[PDB]
Amino acid sequence: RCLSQSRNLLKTTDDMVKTAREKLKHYSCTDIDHEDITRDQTSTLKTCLPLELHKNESCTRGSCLPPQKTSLMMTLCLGSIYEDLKMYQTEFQAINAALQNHNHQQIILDKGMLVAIDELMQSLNHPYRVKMKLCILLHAFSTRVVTINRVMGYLSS
Amino acid sequence: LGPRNLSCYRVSKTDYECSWQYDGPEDNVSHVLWCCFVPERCRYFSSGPDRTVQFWEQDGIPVLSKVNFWVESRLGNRTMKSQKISQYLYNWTKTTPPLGHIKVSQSHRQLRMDWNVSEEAGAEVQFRRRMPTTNWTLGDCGPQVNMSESCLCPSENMAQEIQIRRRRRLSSGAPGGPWSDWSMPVCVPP
Amino acid sequence: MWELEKDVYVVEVDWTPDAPGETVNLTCDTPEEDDITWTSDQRHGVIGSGKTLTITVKEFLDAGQYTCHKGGETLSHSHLLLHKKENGIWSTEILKNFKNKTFLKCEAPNYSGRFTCSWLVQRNMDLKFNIKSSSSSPDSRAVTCGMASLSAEKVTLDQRDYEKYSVSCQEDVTCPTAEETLPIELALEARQQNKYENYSTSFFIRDIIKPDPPKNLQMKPLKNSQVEVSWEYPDSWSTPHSYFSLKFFVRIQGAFLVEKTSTEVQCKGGNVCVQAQDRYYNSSCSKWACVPC
Amino acid sequence: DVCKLGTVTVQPAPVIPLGSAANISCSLNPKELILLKFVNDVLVENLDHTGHSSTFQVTNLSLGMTLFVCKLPVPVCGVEISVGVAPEPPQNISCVQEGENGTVACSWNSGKVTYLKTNYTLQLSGPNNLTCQKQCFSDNRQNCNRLDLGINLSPDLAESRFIVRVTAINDLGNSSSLPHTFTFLDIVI
Ligand SMILES: *[C@@H]1O[C@H](CO)[C@@H](O[C@@H]2O[C@H](CO)[C@@H](O[C@@H]3O[C@H](CO)[C@@H](O)[C@H](O[C@H]4O[C@H](CO)[C@@H](O)[C@H](O)[C@@H]4O)[C@@H]3O)[C@H](O)[C@H]2NC(C)=O)[C@H](O)[C@H]1NC(C)=O
Ligand SMILES: *[C@@H]1O[C@H](CO)[C@@H](O)[C@H](O)[C@H]1NC(C)=O
Ligand SMILES: *[C@@H]1O[C@H](CO)[C@@H](O)[C@H](O)[C@H]1NC(C)=O
Ligand SMILES: *[C@@H]1O[C@H](CO)[C@@H](O)[C@H](O)[C@H]1NC(C)=O
Ligand SMILES: *[C@@H]1O[C@H](CO)[C@@H](O)[C@H](O)[C@H]1NC(C)=O
Repeated sequence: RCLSQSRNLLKTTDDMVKTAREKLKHYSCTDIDHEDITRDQTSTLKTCLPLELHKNESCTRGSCLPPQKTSLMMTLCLGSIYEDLKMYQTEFQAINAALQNHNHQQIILDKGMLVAIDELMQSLNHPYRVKMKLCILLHAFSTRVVTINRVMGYLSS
Repeated sequence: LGPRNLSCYRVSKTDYECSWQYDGPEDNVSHVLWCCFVPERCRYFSSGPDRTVQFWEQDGIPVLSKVNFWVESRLGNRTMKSQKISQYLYNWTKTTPPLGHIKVSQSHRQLRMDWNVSEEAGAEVQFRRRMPTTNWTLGDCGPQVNMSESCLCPSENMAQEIQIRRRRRLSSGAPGGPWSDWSMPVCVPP
Repeated sequence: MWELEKDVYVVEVDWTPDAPGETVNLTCDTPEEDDITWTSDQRHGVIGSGKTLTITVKEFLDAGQYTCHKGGETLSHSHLLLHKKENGIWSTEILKNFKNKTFLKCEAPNYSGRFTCSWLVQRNMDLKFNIKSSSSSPDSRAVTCGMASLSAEKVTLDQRDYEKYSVSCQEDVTCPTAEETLPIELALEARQQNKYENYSTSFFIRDIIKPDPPKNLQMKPLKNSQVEVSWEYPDSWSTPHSYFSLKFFVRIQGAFLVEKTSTEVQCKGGNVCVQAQDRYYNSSCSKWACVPC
Repeated sequence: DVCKLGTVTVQPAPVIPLGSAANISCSLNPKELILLKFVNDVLVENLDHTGHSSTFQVTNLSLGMTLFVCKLPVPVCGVEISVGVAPEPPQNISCVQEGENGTVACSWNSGKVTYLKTNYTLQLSGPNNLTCQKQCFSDNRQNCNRLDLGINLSPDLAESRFIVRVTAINDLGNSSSLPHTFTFLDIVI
């Protein structure tokens, strides 16, 4: 299922962030400066929770949700995950294009996580500023992919 | 005869202490000391036959102003007199022995000792060593960069027991307090 | 110089011997034509005249209880604490740092929103602690901390006993979220009978998780000198276990991790043991549970 | 943006010729200031209104690209500066053709390595109105000392002289060479 791709994405993200942790340690990665990319299509923080902790209602369609576990908030969860991944992939392609065009080789964005995002996409629908922006984007994407792994593991298993 | 060589000093950041060495027989002696200053106001502390007194910040004693100390011991119907000392107590600091377990490593005819200490100043380390058949031998260790400190000692064909201490020092090289007591003994085989 | 509570003021006194202290104007809160006398607990005799008194605070002798008296009665009382400042760095002497050079150690057993914050005092006379959520924004996450209580687990540091205080806190939200964004920030107001110290900390509830040991560790014999070690998820861990997952560590008495609740390995003739840890983050490991070979 | 607390600027340009001075202007948006220098990702030298905006001077900067970051603690913002030299004019430009009737390729000398991004333009020209031009990019990864004209030539020519030129362009200036001349009766080999 999509769970294996999700674990592969987690492993690749962990590998590339651990490499960036010494390669860009002096810029901002050493404080943490937790800022993310989206605040308004960020429905994942309110919908991507198991249907045992939803006490109150105050908190595309997808094609990888199993039919043994069909719900109403889960489709919104998967759609919001898709939209968040769309924003993340667009920003990562833009920053990769802006990063190869200069003469500094002190950072590499390996394509393993990019193709991992791409297959997760296809399964789910049928100067100096750039490197510190990359650091903060990674610091948000780590928690994002952990949340995605949690909800998809709950949904599948 | 009588109390002599009074020394009030600061054991820790929040605690202070005072000690004196008494000469003569001990049959019915009672040791009390008088603390005088200008707020005169001569408070007194009692400790019985013991020869050390412990207090701290909030005991109503001045630690930032000039303070006079003296001692009255007891003998029946007669008293014994002591000298007067006039000093401040905050910046006359007695430091601590080396912190916890120290690390000892052996090289060619040499022993290197390392530890971690919570003082950033360079304390003149003076150590002493003793093979368990004879008495002790003393020696200065040497300056070091200061966090962590290092000490060196020549080896011995038999085992030995070695102790080590510190004292606080100002930037002028002046002695900034009394000698700290020795740490726990360190045993090393040949 | 600020008002901690009603008729309780605290001043910032530099702990340099030659440096001068601060000037405090204290006024009894009831007007009378008769001159108002002032008394202190750290000093004897009448110290002030009139309804307003000026105090040159320099040391702990010039602090404590100040009372305004008229005739043969009192009118009001006002306390006065100190806050030591040394070389520009505020003192930290009531509490003792842990092994990792931190003062407040907070730990949570699961993702339920409740945790326990503990510290190590140095002396045990007249301590009045207070822990509260130091808010700095209208959207800051708020906790409702309880009363601090003594714990009988006297820890050993510097080969020396240190007595331990603990408090239980619980974060409350309108409806729970999927992840944590703004960290919990906490402030502690420690005081020792005249001395005031302020401590602070900030953490997430995901990097302080310390799970519980497995509850039913047993053992099945199998063929050719190879055995089976089975365990169970702790009952205090958050539910369901498919969404909150764990990775277990197994060591025979260097260890290998298992993601399933059952493993097979040959024994050496000693007690085999498992521990639990959160699968995703590098949270603190659990205490081991064991079963004899 | 990302450098939200303030900004850092350099004059006259981020690209500087070798052995010059540098000025760094660190300004802080409303609601002290020091400079930190990193050479090859190694911290090398540690450099009211004083906390609002300031300027710093750097003399005899290190060789190659380096980093200057402004510090309050939190990094307010930073900048990277590359130092190099203008390209030296080329030398010894020879052109050979491989095949019976094929394409000539030409070699030259790049001189000292420019230490920065640089490109070279090869221009072939000749009478009866014939010409061709292309580029080659020299950087830390790819080097340019050989190039292929990519144009097939004719065997009927035995009387004219053709011209090969090379120009060197980067952000620190331009450089050219001699418009060398060769004959098309002995290139073939
Ligand atoms: C942690 O401990 C520190 C002490 O180390 C503590 O900092 C102090 O906070 C108080 C109040 O938060 C500050 O007192 C204020 O100082 C300002 C500037 O001098 C004054 O303008 C304030 O005046 C108030 O009171 C007046 C009379 O009641 C009112 O008319 C006025 O409107 C204000 O309400 C007030 O005196 C104090 O200066 C600092 N100490 C410093 C900065 O050294 C801190 O609050 C503790 N808690 C936290 C969460 O940090
Ligand atoms: C301590 O402070 C007093 C105050 O003036 C000063 O005279 C003295 O030199 C200082 N140092 C020592 C070691 O007493
Ligand atoms: C002192 O502390 C350091 C912390 O980096 C530690 O690595 C070392 O083992 C400690 N002990 C020594 C130097 O004896
Ligand atoms: C830097 O600024 C100073 C004055 O602000 C000026 O004299 C100096 O020439 C400047 N440096 C350069 C390299 O222009
Ligand atoms: C080289 O650059 C200078 C800079 O002004 C310009 O004047 C000149 O025309 C340029 N020459 C060529 C051949 O590009």
